[PDB]
Formats: sequence, C-alpha cells, structure tokens
Amino acid sequence: MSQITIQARLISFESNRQQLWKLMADLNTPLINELLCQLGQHPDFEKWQQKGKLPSTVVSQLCQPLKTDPRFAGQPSRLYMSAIHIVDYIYKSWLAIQKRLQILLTRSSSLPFPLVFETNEDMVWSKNQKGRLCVHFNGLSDLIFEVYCGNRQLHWFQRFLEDQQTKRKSKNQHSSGLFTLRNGHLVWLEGEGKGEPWNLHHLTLYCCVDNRLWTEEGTEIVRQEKADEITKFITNMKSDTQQALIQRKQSTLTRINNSFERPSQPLYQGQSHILVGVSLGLEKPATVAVVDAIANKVLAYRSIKQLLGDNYELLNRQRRQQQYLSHERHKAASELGQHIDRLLAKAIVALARTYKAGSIVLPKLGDMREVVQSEIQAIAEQKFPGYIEGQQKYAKQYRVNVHRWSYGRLIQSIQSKAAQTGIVIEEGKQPIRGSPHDKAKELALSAYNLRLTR
RNA sequence: AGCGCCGCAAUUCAUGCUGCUUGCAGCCUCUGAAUUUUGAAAUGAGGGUUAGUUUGACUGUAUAAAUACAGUCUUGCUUUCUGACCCUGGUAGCUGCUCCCUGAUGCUGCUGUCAAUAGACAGGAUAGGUGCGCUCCCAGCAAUAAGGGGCGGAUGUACUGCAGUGGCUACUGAAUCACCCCCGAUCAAGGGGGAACCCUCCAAAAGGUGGGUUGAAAGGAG
Repeated sequence: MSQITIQARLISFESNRQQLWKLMADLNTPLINELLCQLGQHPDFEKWQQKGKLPSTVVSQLCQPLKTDPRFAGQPSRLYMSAIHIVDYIYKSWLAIQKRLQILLTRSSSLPFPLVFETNEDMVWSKNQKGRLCVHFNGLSDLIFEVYCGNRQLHWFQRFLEDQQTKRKSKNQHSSGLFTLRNGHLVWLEGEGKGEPWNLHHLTLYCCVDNRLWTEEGTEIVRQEKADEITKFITNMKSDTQQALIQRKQSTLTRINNSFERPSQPLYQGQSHILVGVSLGLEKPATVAVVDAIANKVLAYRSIKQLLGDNYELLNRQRRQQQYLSHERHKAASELGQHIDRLLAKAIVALARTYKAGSIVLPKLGDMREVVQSEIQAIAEQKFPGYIEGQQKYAKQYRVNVHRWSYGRLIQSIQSKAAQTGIVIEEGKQPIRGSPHDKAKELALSAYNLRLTR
C-alpha cells in the first residue's frame, strides 16, 4: 500500500524529442480524446454511472480495432495498453469524485497526455560512456534517453541498474516480480519560452517504488508474503490456462528463493503496549501524547510548538496566507500547507521512533467536523461566561481570523510516513471539552482499549 | 475599544532536574503548557531572478538501540523559509460596465521636489496603526436595481445622457545570482582567479602548501 515517487528529467537529442512529440501529440492525444468521446456516447455509460468501477476487458475489446487504423498505424501495442490504462484511471477517478459529490466532461491543455508502464521488464537501463544512467524502453529501443536527478534520487536508479545487471548475469534465474519498480509515468512540465515545441517543453519520468524493497529485511518479508500467498492459492486450487498458470507460479516460487545482493539494515519492531496518540485541534492544531497504555502514567507530552524545530513561524505564515486566500475567494496558492503537513509527519514519526513506539492513533476525518465545532463552542464559553451574543461574536471572529488546517493532507502524510517507517496506524473517537493534550491522551487510551477488545 | 499572533515578569504544572522509594519529596539551571499586565524580545513585508547549499546512498566500529566516527560514489527532479538585485511600467490591438442621495461591499493611502486640485521627477518598500497582520475600524473614491429622488431627447413604459473603469496577447528587461567575478552552454561540460574565518605542515615571523566553512529544510504521483 506504500509507494514512493521518484522524479527525473530526460535529456536527448533534438531529433529524438521531435520523434517522440510527433508520436504522442498527433497519435496518442487524439486516441485519448476519441475514446473519451466514445465512452461518453457508449450506450452502457448510463449503466456504468451507477457503479464506480470499470473493467479493462471491455475497454480493450472496444479499443483493439484502432491498432490497424491507418491514422494510428505506427505505434507499439504497449503504448496502446498504456493509453487504455490511462483512460481507465481517469474514468475511475471521475466516478470516484462523482460519487463523493453525490454530459461532455472533456477538458483540454497544451502538454500531451502521459505514457504509463505497469511492467518492469520492458524498461531497460544502461551505463553511458560518460557515466550517466541511460534508459531505453522496450520498443523504439534504438533511441537513447539520459536521466538527470538529484542526490536523494540517484541511488534508486543505481539499484535499478544493479537489479538489471543481476537479472541479466544470472541467466534470468532471479524473480522479476521482486524488483522495486511498480509504475512508470512519462509526462512533460510545460517549458516556458518560445521556439520549437519539442525543444521547449521538458520531459520527465516518475518511478513508483516500494519502501519494503530498499532494505534486506523488507525483501525477506515481501518474498515470504508472496510465497505464502502462492502456496495458499495453490492449496485452495488443490483447464490449460490454469495449468500453465500453476507452473508459472511454481517457477516464480523457485525464482524467489534466490537472494539479491542488497544492504542489510536492522528492522524496527515497536512495542505493542506502547502507544502514541495525536489530537487535531484549532488553537493547538496538533498535540502528541506518548503513553505506556498499561499504567496511567504518560511518558511524553508534546505541543506543536516543540514539534517544529525553528519552524514555528511557518504555521503563522500559512494561517495568514489561508486567511488572505479566503478573503480573495470571498471577493469573487503557494502549497505551503502540504509542506507543513509533511514536516509534521516527519516530526511525529521521529518522535515515535525516539520512544520506541509502534502504534499511533489519529482522529477520523469524517466525524471530526463536529469536534471542531464543539471546540469552537467550548472556547466561546471559555472566553465569555454566559451571554450568547458574546459567544456568537467570539465564534465569528475566531472563524474569520483562522480557518481549517487541511486535516486530510495531514492524515495522508502521517499514513505515508508511518508506512515508510513501519508504525501501525489506528483510529479512535476524539473526546469533547477537554485539554488538547488530555484529548490526545484520552484518544490513545481509547485506541488501546479498542485494540484490546478487537 | 474588541479579535488572532510573537515574547517580558511572576504563580502553578512537567513534558526538566536533584535521590532512587523507580514514583514518590523539593525546585525552575536548561526546555515546554495554563493564567493578569504592558506596549522589550520576536513574528511580520510585491513580482520574479539558479543545472542553487544542505536535508544523499553504500561498507565497518562503539552503542541492546537512537546517535557518533572512519572509507568510496555523487547529478542537475518538484517545493518551504531566509539573504541580495530592478520595479511599481513601454510599444500596438481586443474586451465587460456607466444624474444625485442614503447603504452591505470593494479600491487607495512609502519618502523629498515642481503644479493648492490632474501628472511627472529620484530614493526605496522599514507600503496609513497598538510589536505585526486581519471580511475590524481612519478619510476620500467606485460600483451594483440594495432602495429613494427626479429631468431632457425619445409617440413610446423600451433606449440614451444629466468622458472614466479592470482583464488578455508578441517584443522589450531587471535579477538567470546562495561568498563573489570571467568564459560558450542553459536538452547541457565545467574551468580559472579573488577577499574573510578555522585546523594541520613548512615557516623566528610575515607569507605559502593540504583540507573545511562561506544558510537551513520536505517529498507518493494523480
């Protein structure tokens, strides 16, 4: 469930970029547009409106005659299935957002639609004579691409090259599914300026990798899980296609037994009894309570001011920017909230790792709006005792001065960082009319009680 | 006057210390939370300017672990703050809305000089405020059928008045720099020299050789 996106820039000759632009803009983009129009006019679209799913079999069965079409004749079938995967993902996202919010539905832009790659054997690496990390995809392999990236992204490509060399050196005796690659995305970045379009817009690649494949212990865990799943499926099954499938599965099981030359790092196994709870508020948007959960003595209290080491002014800056943006919208973004959420996630994960924590609880996003409203109400009578005009005025002022804190982004960041480290994530009921530190402590004890009962 | 925010005193607490009784007694030396104060420490600023520095990876030793140290490679992807730079615009076109009063609401307000009133000339954002911003007030103005008061042309109840407003395109160009310059490149490859600090060696010393510092961070895409 955990994936990491690695970004890189692709540099090649002018003729190479010209060929790619002539191959995508004039072929793939009209492909995407025409299948979007076809599914819009497809008679089963109305039936598919009810259920938020779309199998790829029907899309392939409606798309394969375009392979031999004169306008779209020259293109690898891998790019065609990339296009159908892209349209499937886009339509699934459209169904998801329509169901969440519960025609033509076509928009346009300047950069060409991307290129996907689910399999990993097609994308092949090589070492340049200069020393760069060249990549050549399966199909049009005579055209070379140079990869450029930062210091914290080059070692993943080094591991990709090492995996390729190990695969080709051992006569393909190693497992292909054990590679760190998950997905590959080929996009552009809207290069500004004037001139030739192919020489103006940069080309970039995103590689989806798995956290549990970088270290050795993760690679033993994942191969043990895969072997257990394969054996369980075989015993469940214990028909030429199914037969060939079972020999392929046993062949992959044999391939798994071979070990990769990967670095060894000790695995983190947090204690089950130790708990960490995080409470999301407004006056104190994030509070942390590290509790033993066995005896009612709390190991650690942490307010948000201590979490951001020499970064507390960033919260005030983001609040001011949010207020200004709300005022601007009321008349008719720097994306700092994402950075603050990621900083908070890193700080909380570091705090949990310091205290040997293994379980952390977060409030649920859906039912915490009433929690925010009750916190506003509680601080309203906190400021003014009993005259309802005072509480109403204070609530209006406090709402206009400070707005929401983008809780869902924080939830996603915490989940991603915990999955990167290996800390269990739980949910619980946030209590009402209590101190935020006491709120976090009560949430942690409630989470421990729920885990004990369930 | 009131709202949020940064921190100064004092009280309490510990999420800190003193001892081990490993949860209890005391305290604020460091670090944080709650409470009255006030305008003495901090937050705070319009638009951009990089192949930007750092937060990297692997191999071992101390450490149960975090963490520190020694050896090798290195890269330019996307961002958050901070430091420095010019400026509040020019060339040509397109487009929305329009009498007085009372309004919710919105715009403006930096310094010195020529015209009291239109506009320019230079510096420069320490842009009108209690320490700073804010749908909040300080004056002017603007617009909307939010209402009232209408008048002329118009047979007409419809329409127009009683010269302004904001937005979009191609060039221009100011940064194209993280100590600062020069050289061709910004689909690509760096080199040379210079001023300041620290360590070691030569060196009575001056000075030179070898190394490091010339800011810190975050990243799963959609």
